[PDB]
This record gives sequence, structure tokens and C-alpha cells, in this order.
Amino acid sequence: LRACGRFFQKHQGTCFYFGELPLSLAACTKQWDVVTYLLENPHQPASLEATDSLGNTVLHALVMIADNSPENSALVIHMYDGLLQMGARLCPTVQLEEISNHQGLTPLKLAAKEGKIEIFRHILQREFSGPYQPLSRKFTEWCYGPVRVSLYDLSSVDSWEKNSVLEIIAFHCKSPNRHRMVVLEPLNKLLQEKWDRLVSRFFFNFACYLVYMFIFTVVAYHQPSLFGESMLLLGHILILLGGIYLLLGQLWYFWRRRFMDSYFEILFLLQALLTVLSQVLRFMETEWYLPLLVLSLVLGWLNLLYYTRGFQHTGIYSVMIQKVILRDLLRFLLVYLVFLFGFAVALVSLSREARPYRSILDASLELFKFTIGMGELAFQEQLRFRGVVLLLLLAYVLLTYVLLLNMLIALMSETVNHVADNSWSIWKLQKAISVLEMENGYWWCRRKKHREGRLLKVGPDERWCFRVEEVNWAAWEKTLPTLSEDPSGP
Amino acid sequence: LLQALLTVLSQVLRFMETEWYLPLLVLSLVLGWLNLLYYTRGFQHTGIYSVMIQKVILRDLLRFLLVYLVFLFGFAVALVSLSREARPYRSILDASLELFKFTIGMGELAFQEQLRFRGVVLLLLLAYVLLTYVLLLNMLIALMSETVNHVADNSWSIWKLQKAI
Amino acid sequence: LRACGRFFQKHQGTCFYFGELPLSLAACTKQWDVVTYLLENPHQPASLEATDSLGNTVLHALVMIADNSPENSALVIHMYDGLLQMGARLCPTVQ
Repeated sequence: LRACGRFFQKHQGTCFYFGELPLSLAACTKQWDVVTYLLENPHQPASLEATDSLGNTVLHALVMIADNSPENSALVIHMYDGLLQMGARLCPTVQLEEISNHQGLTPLKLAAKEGKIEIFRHILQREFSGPYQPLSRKFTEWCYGPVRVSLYDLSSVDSWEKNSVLEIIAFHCKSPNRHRMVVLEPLNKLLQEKWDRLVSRFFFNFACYLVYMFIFTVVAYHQPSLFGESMLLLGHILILLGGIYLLLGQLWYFWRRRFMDSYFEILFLLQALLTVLSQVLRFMETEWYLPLLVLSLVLGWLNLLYYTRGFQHTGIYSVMIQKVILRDLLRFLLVYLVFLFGFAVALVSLSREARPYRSILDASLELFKFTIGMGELAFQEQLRFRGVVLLLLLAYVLLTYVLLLNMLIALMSETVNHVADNSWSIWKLQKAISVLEMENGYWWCRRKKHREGRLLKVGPDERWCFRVEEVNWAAWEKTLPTLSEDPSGP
Repeated sequence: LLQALLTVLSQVLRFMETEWYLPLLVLSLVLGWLNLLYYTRGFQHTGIYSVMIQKVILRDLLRFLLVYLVFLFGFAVALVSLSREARPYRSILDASLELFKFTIGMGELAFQEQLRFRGVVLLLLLAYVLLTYVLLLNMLIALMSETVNHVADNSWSIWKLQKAI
Repeated sequence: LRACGRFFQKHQGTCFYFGELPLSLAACTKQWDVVTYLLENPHQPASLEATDSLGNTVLHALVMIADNSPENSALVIHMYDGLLQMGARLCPTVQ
């Protein structure tokens, strides 16, 4: 009896989304005796694979009620494991983990999309011994003393499939916990493996872009006044070809992905648009292409800072300036402006009388030169109101040199609690985005996606696996079984 | 080794009557006065200061300067590419020097009139000023966050290791 | 019987360098009863001063497996002290 009302649906406000199904309610409400009675009974058996109006089964409902609190996460983990074990003994023919809702996702995918990290980490590294062996994802291969190779499962986790946990985390997710689902194993080992296979193409792209930017700098610097001529026209044609190529690439990227990590692609689009506009304005014989070409050159040299992600830990510096350039700067500048204009107008309104600051623009420039430590504080004599002008100049100096101090103190207090783990996780997330972007290939030719791990039977189900080696000097029990009796390293 | 090699080369160039020994002798003198900071290890705890600048001079400086360079050259070229027209910054070297003087707090932000593109030149100068004064702030914040967890025990141990050597 | 293979040598990758010697393996694997049985027995006595291909004895192997973790360091310290004490009572003439 589906309770497809308004209070039971998932929305902001007074709600409690348990999946509008009595078995789902008993599962979510910590009523394991009631769950056991509802799952098996001679009168009315409740199917565990039943779906509500949205298409969610009980596992999706258990995923969607999970918070990040430790008290609720233990409930979600224990009830998920218990329901999986009871589904093993009731309907073993059907695989109830792979049941998809109307959006098309699975409970692992749903935990990835909504940002429920506490059930995601458990479902990615769950291990069950005894009779419930095949429904595990943390298989144990050979162990030789303190070193053991653990085989994780890459079913619906590798990027070879049409929809993956990696793609959902990188692009489709929307949560503050996007970066924290990349550090956890086996996603740390998986994305480190694909990056080492793609760093060659990343550096090749860096070299090609550096050659293009060197050609652009040579063309811009040796621009004639508004063999050498043929070389310059060949360079202009090459710049036009590179600009239209990069514009087509960015257009294909924005068509495929139909925000902070998306900044540099917007800068790439702006740079390509500006150089294409500069070339088409030069072709139209307009004397305004030179500011646009120079602006494109400046924007491109700024854009070149994107390729610092792959130079090892350099990115952990660079990500901070990204946060810095969205911390308060675009506000604080406005605060500086709402001084400047006012004071500038004041100076003009007090400098048009006689017994310097002629217009608003010159007054603004002479007021701005107190920040770079260059402006003058001379005692005027030609102006009639010398003392009031000096008093306003001193007041502006004091207000600027206290506003900058306040800004620096505020930024220090903001960054003093910033540990290195968060910045490292942000850099790892950016590398994950770059890996999943390059693996799709260029727009003019699509790369052949290759599997990772190997296909080996576990207990005769053929399950893809990824091997992670570990050393543990405290696991001296030798009780868990091993699939293979031979080490057989790579 | 570099100081000894430079002063030996300066002496052998003076013996060969070459008028290029004077830059090498002066460079050797500068390098030697820099080298004199090695002997601060034995002046008690003074070394616990000095070791930090060693880490500082290998922390990010030789990278960060390059980052500063990959602005400067670009912007400098831009200024040259926009200052050769008429209705200042003559060559690449003078443009680089006039752009560098915004870091020591000496460069000028005047409104040009002889150039045809006054507004675009001013906009690029303002953009360079903002980018420099945010990059230096970011560098200082990053260095502070790097050194805030640096206890005195690690620096004391480093100084003791240098004294052991 | 020296296990002078490739998996048992010390190198980056899949390795477990215990010294390629059964007494060394029992010492490194926290098997003090097996170590006591191998050190003294009427059938086949294992010399504590035996060396592998690299020339390491059991003490060098106990040194090379030590990490900086507190759980492993206690194992290395206790097994080193126990092997030194058992070497005192078996071959006191040699150092």
C-alpha cells in the first residue's frame, strides 16, 4: 500500500521520505523484528524488490535517509547489511542490488550522487565471510605473512561503462563532500593508476599549448604598425586554425556537459572567442583588433596556469588562489570602490576652487596610488581649501591602511584552520576531473576505452577485480580464507 | 667551490689582460659575502633562525619566481604590442623593468596621452597590479599555512644535525 | 635452504624480504615457539649466525623489516632481545 502523499515525499519542509512502503518504513525506523516478521510470514509475504512511485526500492530509501552523523550512519550500515543478508536467503535468484529506479541509478550510484559518504565508504569496502560470500566487494587474495593483496570490485565503478561512480562524483554530483569521496580506497588507487597512464598525453597537450602560445607571442610582438611577411601571414593563419580548433573543442565540451572547477574552461572559451574575433576583425580591416589580440594574449598567459595540476604537488598551492579569488576579493574590491568614487568626487568637489585633481579620472588615479605606495601627500597652495584637502587625504590614507589590515587579518583567520588534507583532497578531485576528461578523448577522434583489473571467478560468477597491495603488521590471526595459494605478482 | 672558482678565474683573467675580470671579481665578492652566512651555525641558537631560510629558499621561491615570470614576460609583450602605435614602454627590457617596479612599490600608474590606446593600457596596468597584489598575498598565506605547524623541535633537530656535520 | 628468489628480495613492488632463511622467517613472523623449536632440537639445529646470499644474518633481517609504526617496533624490539638472549645460551663463544 504505497503512501504516495505529500508529507512522505522528499522535498524541503515538513517531510519524512521513507519510501512510502511499510517494509521500507520498518527498515528505516529501526524495527528489525518487524522487518523480519514482514519479510517472511505465511499470510502476506512482502517482496523486498518492490518499488514505489519514484521507482526506489528499500535500499534506495535506506540510502536517501542517511546523514553524515555517526549515530545515523551505524543504523543505515547495519540495516543495509541485514536487509542484504535476508534478501540472500529469500530470493537468491534475483540480484536485488542492481535494481534501478526511474532516474536509472543503483544504490551505489545513488549514494555517490547525493553525497552520502558514510554509506558509500561501507558499500565500497564491505566484506562478508561464511555462507554470504559472493555478495562481497572486498575479496582477499593471497596473504604472505604481513603483506596481503585485497581485490576490490569494479562493477559499475570503472569509467568504461556508460554511467559510473567516477563520472557521477566528478560531474553529476552536487555536494560539499565531492572531494572527500576520492581519497577513500579503492578510488584513490584507481585514479592514481589512470593518471600514470595519461600523464604522457597530458604533457603532450601542455607542450602543444605551449608551442601555440609561443607562436602567438611571436605574432603579437612582431605585429607591424597600423620572407618575413610570408612567415607572419603563415603565423596568422596558424593562430586562426588553433583558435577555431580550441573553440570547437570547448563548444563540444559544453555540449557534452549540458562551478569552481569549470572556471578554466570558461577562460579557454573566452580566449578562443577573443582570438577568433581578433582574426575576423583583422580580415575586415578594422583598427580595433590590436586591443582584442593583446587582451587574448594576456588571457592566454593567465590561462596557462591551468596546466600546473599535473606538476605533482604544485596544484595544492594553485587551488588555494582559486579559493582566494572567490574568497572575498570580488566583494572587497567593490568595498574599496565604494570608498574611492566617493572620496574622488569629494576631492573634485573641493578642487574646483582657487585662492591638481582636475577630473574624476585623474582624482581616482591619484587616490589609487596610495595602495601601491606611490601617491603623493604634498601640501597644496593653489587650492583655497588646503587644510580640508589635506584632512581628507589623511583620512583616506588611514582608512585604506586599516581596511587592508582588516582584510589581511580576516584572510588569516579564515585560512588558519585550513588543514592540508582539505587542499590535498581538492587537488585529487581536480586530477580526477582531468583524468575523466582526457580519457574520453579529443572531439575529432574518440579514444578506445580500456578496462582495468582482470576477470577472475570468485567462489561460477565472473567478476572484474582490481588488486591493491597492503602491508599490515598487526593482522596476525590467519583465519580468513584466501582465493589463491600462489602469490603471482604483476 | 663557486666562490673559489670565480676568484681564480678573475685572477687568471687579470693576468691575461682582459677587461672582463672586474664583473667576475665583483660577483665573487657578492657571492663571498653571501657565503659568510655559513659561519652562523656556531653562534649558539642563531642557526635555528638560519636553517629556516634554507628551507625558505627551497620552499617555493625558485618556483614562485618562475610563476611571476610567466606573468611578466606575457604582460610585457602585451604592453609592447600595444605601445608601438601613436594617436613610454619602448622595448621589452624597459617594459619589463617598468612592470617590475610595482612590486617594490615604486612604479608609476600615469594616464598616457601620446599612446592611442590609453584606456586599454591603463586597464592592463590595473589588471597587472591586482594580479600581483593578489599573488603576493596568496604566497604569504601559503607560506604562513606551511610554517604554522612547524614546531621548534624540528628546527632545533635540524640545527643539531648541521652542527654534527 | 635459502629462498634466493625474486619475491623474497628487497625491492620496490610485491616483496617481503625476511632474509630467505626459515629461522629468519619464523623470527620475522612472530612465531617465538617455532623460533625456540628451530634454534634447539636434537634432529637439525639451525645456526643463529647463518647468512643468506646478501650476507645478512637474522638480526639484519629483523632490522630491515622494521617500520616506524609503534605496533611493528614493539615486535622488532622484543624479537631482537629474545634472539640475543637465546644466542647467549647457545653459542656464547662467538659474538
